[PDB]
Amino acid sequence: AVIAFGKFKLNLGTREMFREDEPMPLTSGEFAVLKALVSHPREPLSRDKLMNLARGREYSAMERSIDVQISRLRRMVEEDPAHPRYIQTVWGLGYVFVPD
Repeated sequence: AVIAFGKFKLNLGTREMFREDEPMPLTSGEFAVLKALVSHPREPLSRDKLMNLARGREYSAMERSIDVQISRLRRMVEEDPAHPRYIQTVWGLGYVFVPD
């Protein structure tokens, strides 16, 4: 129901997210990208696959370029974006959500 990783708790249904229980906002583009990643734990997703999975009934997949959304999301959930733990890169493939 609520995805939990690190100090985060994410509710895919309501789009509510918390950092150590303090409410944090997810723009449509961040949410669309985070949801795709989080709902496919350990499945590396190409940028194309991400873009396709991010599409919703609202303006989201077209908000920003995948890499930038990824960069933005890493700034929000990683202790060190340069060495991400949750939103990782799979060389020659794309990106992957690693749970825990």
